[PDB]
Amino acid sequence: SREEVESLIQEVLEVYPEKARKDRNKHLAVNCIISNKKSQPGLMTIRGCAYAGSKGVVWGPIKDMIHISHGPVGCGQYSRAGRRNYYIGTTGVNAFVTMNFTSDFQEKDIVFGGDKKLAKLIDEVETLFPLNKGISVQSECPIGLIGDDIESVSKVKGAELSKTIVPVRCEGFRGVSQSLGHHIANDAVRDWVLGKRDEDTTFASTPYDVAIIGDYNIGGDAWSSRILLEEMGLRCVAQWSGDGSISEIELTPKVKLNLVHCYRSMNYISRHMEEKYGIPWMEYNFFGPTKTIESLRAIAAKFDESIQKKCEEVIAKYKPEWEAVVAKYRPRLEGKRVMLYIGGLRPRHVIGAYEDLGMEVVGTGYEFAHNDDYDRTMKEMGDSTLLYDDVTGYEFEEFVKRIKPDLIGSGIKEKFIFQKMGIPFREMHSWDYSGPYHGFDGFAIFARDMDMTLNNPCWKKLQAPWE
Amino acid sequence: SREEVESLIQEVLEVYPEKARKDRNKHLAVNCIISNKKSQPGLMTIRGCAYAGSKGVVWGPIKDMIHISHGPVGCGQYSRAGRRNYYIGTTGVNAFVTMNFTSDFQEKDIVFGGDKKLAKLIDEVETLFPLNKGISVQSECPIGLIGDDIESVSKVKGAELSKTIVPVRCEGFRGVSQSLGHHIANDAVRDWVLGKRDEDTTFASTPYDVAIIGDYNIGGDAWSSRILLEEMGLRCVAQWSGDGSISEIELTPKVKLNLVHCYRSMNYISRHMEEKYGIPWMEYNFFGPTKTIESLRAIAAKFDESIQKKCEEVIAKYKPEWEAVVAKYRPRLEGKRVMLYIGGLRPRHVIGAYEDLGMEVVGTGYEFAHNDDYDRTMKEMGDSTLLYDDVTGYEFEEFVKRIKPDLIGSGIKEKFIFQKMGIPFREMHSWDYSGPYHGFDGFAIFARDMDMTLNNPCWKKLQAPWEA
Amino acid sequence: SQQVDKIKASYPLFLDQDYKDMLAKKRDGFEEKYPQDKIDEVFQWTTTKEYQELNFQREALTVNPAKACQPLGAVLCALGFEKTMPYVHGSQGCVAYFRSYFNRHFREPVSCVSDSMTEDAAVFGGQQNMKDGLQNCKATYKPDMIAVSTTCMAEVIGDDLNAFINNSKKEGFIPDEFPVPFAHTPSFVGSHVTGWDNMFEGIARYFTLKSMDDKVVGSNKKINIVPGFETYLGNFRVIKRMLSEMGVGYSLLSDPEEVLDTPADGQFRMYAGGTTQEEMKDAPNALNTVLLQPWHLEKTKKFVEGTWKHEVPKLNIPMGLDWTDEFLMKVSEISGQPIPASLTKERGRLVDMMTDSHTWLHGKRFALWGDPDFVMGLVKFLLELGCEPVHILCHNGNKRWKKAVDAILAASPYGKNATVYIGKDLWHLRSLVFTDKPDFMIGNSYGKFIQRDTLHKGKEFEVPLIRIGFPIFDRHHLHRSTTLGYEGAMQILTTLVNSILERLDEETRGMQATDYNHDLVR
Amino acid sequence: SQQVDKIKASYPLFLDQDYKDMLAKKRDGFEEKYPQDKIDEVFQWTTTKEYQELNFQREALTVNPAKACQPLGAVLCALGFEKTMPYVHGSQGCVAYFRSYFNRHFREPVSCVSDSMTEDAAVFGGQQNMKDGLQNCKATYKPDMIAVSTTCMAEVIGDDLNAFINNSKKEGFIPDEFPVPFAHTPSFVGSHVTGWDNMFEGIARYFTLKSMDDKVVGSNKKINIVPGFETYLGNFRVIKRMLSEMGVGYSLLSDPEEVLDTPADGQFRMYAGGTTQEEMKDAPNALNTVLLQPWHLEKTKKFVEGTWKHEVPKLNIPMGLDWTDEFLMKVSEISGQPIPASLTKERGRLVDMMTDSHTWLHGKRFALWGDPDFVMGLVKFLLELGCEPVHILCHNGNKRWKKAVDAILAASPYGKNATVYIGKDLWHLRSLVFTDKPDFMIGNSYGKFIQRDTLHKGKEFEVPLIRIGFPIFDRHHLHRSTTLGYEGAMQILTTLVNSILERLDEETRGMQATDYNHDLVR
Ligand code: CFM
Ligand code: CFM
Ligand code: CLF
Ligand code: CLF
Ligand SMILES: [Ca+2]
Ligand SMILES: [Ca+2]
Repeated sequence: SREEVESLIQEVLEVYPEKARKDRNKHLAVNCIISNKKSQPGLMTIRGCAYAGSKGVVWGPIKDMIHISHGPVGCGQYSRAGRRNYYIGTTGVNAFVTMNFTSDFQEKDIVFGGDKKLAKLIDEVETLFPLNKGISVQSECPIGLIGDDIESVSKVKGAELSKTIVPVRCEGFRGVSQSLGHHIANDAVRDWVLGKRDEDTTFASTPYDVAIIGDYNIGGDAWSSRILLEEMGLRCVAQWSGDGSISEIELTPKVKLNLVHCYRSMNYISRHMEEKYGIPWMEYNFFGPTKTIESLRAIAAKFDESIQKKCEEVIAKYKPEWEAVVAKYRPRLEGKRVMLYIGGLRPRHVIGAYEDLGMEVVGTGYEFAHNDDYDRTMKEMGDSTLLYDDVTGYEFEEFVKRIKPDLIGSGIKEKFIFQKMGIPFREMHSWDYSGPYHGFDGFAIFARDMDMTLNNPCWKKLQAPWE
Repeated sequence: SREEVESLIQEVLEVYPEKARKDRNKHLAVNCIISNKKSQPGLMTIRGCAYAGSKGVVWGPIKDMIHISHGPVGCGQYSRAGRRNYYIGTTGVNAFVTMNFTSDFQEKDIVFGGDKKLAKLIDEVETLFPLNKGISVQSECPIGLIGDDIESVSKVKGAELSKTIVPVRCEGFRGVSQSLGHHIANDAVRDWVLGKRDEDTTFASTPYDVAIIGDYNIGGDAWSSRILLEEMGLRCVAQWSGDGSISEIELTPKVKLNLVHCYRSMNYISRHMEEKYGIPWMEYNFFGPTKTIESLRAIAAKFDESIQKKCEEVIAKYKPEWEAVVAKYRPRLEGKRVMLYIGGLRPRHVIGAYEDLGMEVVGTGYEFAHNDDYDRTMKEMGDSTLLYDDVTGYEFEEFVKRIKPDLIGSGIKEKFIFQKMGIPFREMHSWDYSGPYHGFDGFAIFARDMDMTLNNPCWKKLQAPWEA
Repeated sequence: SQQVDKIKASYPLFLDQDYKDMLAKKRDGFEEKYPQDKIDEVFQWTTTKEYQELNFQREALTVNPAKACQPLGAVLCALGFEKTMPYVHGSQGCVAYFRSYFNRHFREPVSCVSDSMTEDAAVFGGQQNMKDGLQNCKATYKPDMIAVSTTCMAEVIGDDLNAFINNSKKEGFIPDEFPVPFAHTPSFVGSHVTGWDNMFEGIARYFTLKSMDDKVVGSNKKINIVPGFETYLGNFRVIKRMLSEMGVGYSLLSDPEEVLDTPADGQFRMYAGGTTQEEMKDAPNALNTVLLQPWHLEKTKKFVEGTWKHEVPKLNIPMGLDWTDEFLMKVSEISGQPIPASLTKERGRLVDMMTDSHTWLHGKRFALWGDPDFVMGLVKFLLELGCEPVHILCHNGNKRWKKAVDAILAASPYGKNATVYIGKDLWHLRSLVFTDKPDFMIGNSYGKFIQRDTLHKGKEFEVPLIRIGFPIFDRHHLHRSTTLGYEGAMQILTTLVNSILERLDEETRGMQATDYNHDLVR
Repeated sequence: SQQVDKIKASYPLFLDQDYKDMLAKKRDGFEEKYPQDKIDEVFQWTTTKEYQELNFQREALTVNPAKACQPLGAVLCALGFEKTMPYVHGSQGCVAYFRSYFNRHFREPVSCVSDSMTEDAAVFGGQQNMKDGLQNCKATYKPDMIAVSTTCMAEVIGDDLNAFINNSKKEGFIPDEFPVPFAHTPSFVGSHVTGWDNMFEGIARYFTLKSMDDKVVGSNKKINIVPGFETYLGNFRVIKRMLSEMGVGYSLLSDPEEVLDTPADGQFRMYAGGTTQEEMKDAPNALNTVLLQPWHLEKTKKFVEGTWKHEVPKLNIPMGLDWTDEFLMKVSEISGQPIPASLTKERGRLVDMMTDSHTWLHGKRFALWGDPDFVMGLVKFLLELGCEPVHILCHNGNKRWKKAVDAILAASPYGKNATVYIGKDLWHLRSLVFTDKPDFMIGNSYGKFIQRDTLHKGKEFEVPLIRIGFPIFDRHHLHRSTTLGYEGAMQILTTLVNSILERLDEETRGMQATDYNHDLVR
């Protein structure tokens, strides 16, 4: 530990040209690190772009609006149904999440501009998908470079059709990762959607109205969270973005408390609703029994004796269930070591659920986290564990070779590398087409999934009996 | 040309040892032939056995009875759901046709006999299949050879359980082909089932009661026949074997006329119902519009003026439909030549349907026909066409090489031989999983099928482009 | 009625109102059918564990067997030899059935003759049938060899095949040196696999028993391969393929892959390829003989060891990862050939497929059936995949085989809820998939009727059939597949994960009901 | 709640009553959802001809495309060369997506870098990014060649790739002789296939253009094979396999089959196999160059004809019976090698499968889509099977291609009810499978959503998807399949006939309703 890890870091860095070496050195730390800087060229970052942050994660999930990937065909096609932000709807009729609406830029649009094309496709969207409740235009790289003004088109056509049309300047060259796309996306909700019902007073509020902020319902994750808060007597008026509707977001100014799960993507709009509407916000964690209990009790303390009593009833009901899960799976995973690399929340947030099954996270890191995320990580990780920010493919392979974790949890571009190396791998973005992993019902699925993969018979067979 | 076919026959026969040669010469003719004799050893007959004739074709189809293949495991298993004798029922609870019930003889049964085992499995059939309405035991080869008495087991268990148990001694060594199995099966129906309601006067007969005798409902064939007869105003009280129930068999004594489609398999019981119950029977043919029309008018003439009016209404109703079928398909098949080889009816009975699409049957023959079937064939075939009784594999391949037919219609053991030789082939037993081919709705399918196969794009691709 | 531009075949023609009415009327007037409410009552009773206990108490009745009879096996063994005519001494009905059974599975010509013994031959024996039969077959079909097996008629009346063939030779019906191997194959003993074994051992004796004096084990430097009753062309193909990759000299004894896959090029080839008589005569000179399907090659093993003195390796069927590894390593030990880089990669690629697909396969429950060797290999591969072989049925298995599979099951956490059934049939299996419902069945086409019955109880009780086995009659060309080696394991893995994923897609295809989980990416 | 012994994933957990009620309350309290009756009304309107007319009048909006963008293809082309790194000069989000898109289809590592051009490079150009990019990639991942393409950012700001690579070498960031081929791949022109072509022609110019005086056409006696954008490993493998059976010397230029199928043996291999730089430099000396996918290899044809002076044979993609024959015969002509007995057999075995399966394939109607060359090959083979390719859609197709396929359709009675659509997409095709319902769709996984929509109108209107194309993400390992040659033709025919038979069994599984037609033998 400590000394060995710093030896590992300097050894791995010795392959870089010095500019790369001096930068990367600042982004690898033993639990001290800088974050949210640009990626060094040619080093195979795992990062995505601002469009992924805006279209892929904040806006894409809003189910009754249509989201136009404006620009060429690639980005909307590669992002089509790649993220499992679940929803209830009749797709193509009143819900549209898994579809790919695009302006498919050809060269005439790069030359003349795509603004007249946007206006004519907004009309085509209205005739062909009448039940849509709003449109957003997600800008891909060419839109800003080319000098288009999607704002003008959105205001003019919005007015003409009495429709919410949100311009989103999330062109992939902005920022340094998916992170600025969250910020651009939060500011687009603020400026074009969130204030629509400010002078409207017909929503009958109750003292227990809440909204889940920053849960994109991967595999139903927000549904497994919502049921617990409402069993505790709260009313969730909104779900921000996973299975979200536009009226839920417009109704969010009316709630009593904003419950932030993903701090990185949604802290901007939460800060705004506290300033303008006086609504308080609090961060929580529904990964694994320990954290869910901690969170249910902290949320309940913000209300009164009845919500606090129902909180204990909920904890008591689920207690036999999560205890049966740890009794079955913890003896099977006790003392196993995990290395993680994910985006901007889950690197620190799933650690408590890993510990509930007796596992130890020996290394974690984020693609696009900022320093306040790493401050929060500090606490959750043990001393002498490895931290890496915007890890390169090379560094991640080298760190794995030296540390030899029993399980690696990261994304699809990392999966097949480590499986060929014989390390059990679980996808901690898409949940490997399994889940939910939130709440108590998700803990049960998390636990059997870590077990099925870490203890799978296929791992014992990687070397031929002759070599 | 007569002489050409005749020299073709001597030529092909040169290969045989004299015993075989002299016998086979008697079975090949230009139309004068003999039939229903022993198959010559080692010459690769297409024929089956007496169990195939009894279990496989007459009894197997009866849907609410359970049929036991009594003997070793082969026969019941190879015949399990091979023939497409369609039925409406809930299989395994009140209907049992596609299931294989067997006594799976092991050596202890060959040595000690299988009669106690039969008795114990009739009890097991009764516990596990309570809604069955009768049981038949279809003997396989060893039952007779080891001296078992399946009649005593059936009579004693039948009486004990108040249920019809029919012993059938259709052991495959009996006879020379599936044919004797038809006869054995017809006599077991006569002796153990048909007379059950002879003292029963409660069935309300009408002047128009009829029964379809010898239609096994291959691909629905009997359903496509029945609908026309009932549109003509007749009441079909029974369907013998295809989708047939045991009470319909028992009610056949009450009909006014028996309509025989398959003469070979069912002429025996038809003769019996005439001698014992005075019921007349007639042969008919529902293959192609010409024969269905001819048949509908012949059947109707045995009744009165209202049924004859209804016959002409039915004929006028379907006239645009079959005319549409020939307008589309006859130009596509005109003048094409067909060689056939099937069992004991369809060799002569489908010829008119081929002629309604302007095709020419240049060769036909039967696996197990008798000389009265050949007498009937004489009239249906052309002048100088080839007739073959119990054709050997060798003879059939040799005849096709010289005659070069455009289409061959025969069974599954012949199908893949001729397809490799580049001749279009249609299965004329299982209808190549298509059908019905009976009646006017069947002609539409028959026509579509001959066309899709004779004019299929694959036949022009047998020679590799660099092989010329 | 038919509309000429859209002709309806039986389905959907008989759903037309006039036919529905006509059939309702047939039922009601003449069928005296049980009322539907009674039919449903009895159907539900046949799905219960109470029904199951009485079903498993059967001792005399067999219902829907999962085996066929001895001469079927013997014909397939005989078809594997160069220009050989399978000839079954006994009654002709049997041959028509054996030919149709294989015609339907391979969709190919299946040439086999009978010598047509009739009633009179029961009273007097079938000698004359043997004499003229052999003579006629030789002259008409020009076989280089005629291989004789028997039907139960001939077995019960006790015909001495040896004496009959010898008398045919003495009286000049067939030439004295023309090869006529024989094997008695009573259908009332064992099953089709026993007939293949009996025929193979009979052909082996014919060519080697009297010639052993000049044979030295190892002098031809080849390994003999005996395939057993095998109905996938890809299995013969892959064994030959891997041995050639390794540079291993081999001799496949009984090889039907060319006669069961001739080109449709304008002519019918009655015979094609096959093991030559010269290879069977030279087979004692091999280094050793490997039996690919040992549990139905008992008689053969005793002859290869007792007369050819080969110490037949104790190898399981080369199915799955571990048993293909063992097979290749034993072949390397015997031939002294290294396992080549190509095969080590093929192995790693299978292991890579298992790592990709493991989350969907883990814990999936299967009911399965088939012959002894195929079944244990499938059980073994399912355990390696982390699946549970809950109902293992082998109608023609024996007590020692069951002991072997129970040992295999005991060795894995995934064998804990599995039970091996021998002597049981598909109506026994029907009850087991109702009372202890698996996720899928892996079997032959008779399994379709069990899927039909489970769907009738309800869609949530339906168990889908995954067709792997013999006979497969309702799908085309699956007989070209492979179940052996890494190749066969790769194909089975792909069919299993994809059958699971198609069933999940079906279950999540409902709009606004279950399609939240209808994922583009799985 | 969960039962710990039977853990439920999202399907079926959210079907539990408490979840069902929670979702109903969410909807009713806060979603302001349209009434179900109005939803049904609009769904039925989207299935009609009126809706279709409106849908086909779209000029600006594309919905559910059936193509990707240029640098995706360039990356696949680059991956086919020995130890090379695909490098896309532009912004990084693109590379993340390209990598995931292929990881999901091959279930394999896809290595590719970006040089991360940001905001300020839009004002000042991406030169420094190219310099440090190349240098860092070279030292960190140690490729023997870096193959550069571009994202639309870098295209719109007009970065001169050529000057930038030359200046990277000039400043000493990468060795002067280090191979750095490039291609401008604008995501706003053409599609992914154009990117493949542009990248290949760039690599070909790099190793060849300034070396031509040394070359004699024919001197190495080989034939060059350019695969095009290919995503089935079996297609690369069958071309090499048949050319080796013929004894033909060849060079497959861009060969990714090793990097896209490495063994899981304890180590990750970033590079494996691929076309060597030496094969690329020697490629002018070949007898001729055959383009397997000519309709998206136009720029490459112009370069191999113009500079290498090869008389590129006018051949269609080797799909189906006729075009595999013509391919083999042309290869025989060019190389003087006779077509061997093995391929003549294999051809006849395909023709034999067509004769056994024709009654089930005849007149079957399909809607299909994919890349230009794949689509026309499938159209051709469908006509050869007697099937009707009723709706042929190629989003990235062009006018001349459409003409070729319409002429192919006109030369067949089975092309009479067929229309070719270019520039149209899957929402356009959704309408066509409702208004002129086919029996099946042949396409990629996005087609699963069209099948979902047809089932929602009713089971009688469901059009089943047969997955053949790119990307297939919801089934495992189908990328190992073959669609080219007799081998691929045999796989397509088996998948088509069996999809038809599985749908017939599904439709006839109803006990006492449709199961009169549930045949054991088909
Ligand atoms: S990589 Fe979450 S900040 Fe964002 S897509 Fe995954 S660790 Fe994202 S928790 Fe969320 S749902 Fe995510 S898993 Fe914050 S939304 S840009 Mo990739
Ligand atoms: S071979 Fe019919 S006398 Fe009998 S099974 Fe076919 S030509 Fe039979 S018409 Fe019939 S339903 Fe038949 S087709 Fe008489 S029943 S023993 Mo094989
Ligand atoms: S960084 Fe991000 S994903 Fe890249 S473009 Fe920019 S917003 Fe989009 Fe879409 S089309 Fe293709 S993938 Fe690009 S090159 Fe032009
Ligand atoms: S001619 Fe006919 S079919 Fe043959 S036996 Fe005899 S009644 Fe039967 Fe069943 S089991 Fe097998 S196939 Fe025979 S050899 Fe013993
Ligand atoms: Ca065939
Ligand atoms: Ca893989």
